[PDB]
Amino acid sequence: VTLFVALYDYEAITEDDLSFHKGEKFQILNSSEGDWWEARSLTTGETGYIPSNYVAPVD
Repeated sequence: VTLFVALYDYEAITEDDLSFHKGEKFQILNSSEGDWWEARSLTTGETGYIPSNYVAPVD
């Protein structure tokens, strides 16, 4: 799949969110018309929701 990269730091708002650091990489697990996607971090291996505007596709 296409991997994604964090444009900014994100501190979890909800208990289901993934926290992450700028530059962190992600597999995107689910991505709807959400403001929120669900992803898994490649640095911590943690899973949870992220803001879809905080990430960009890696190429």
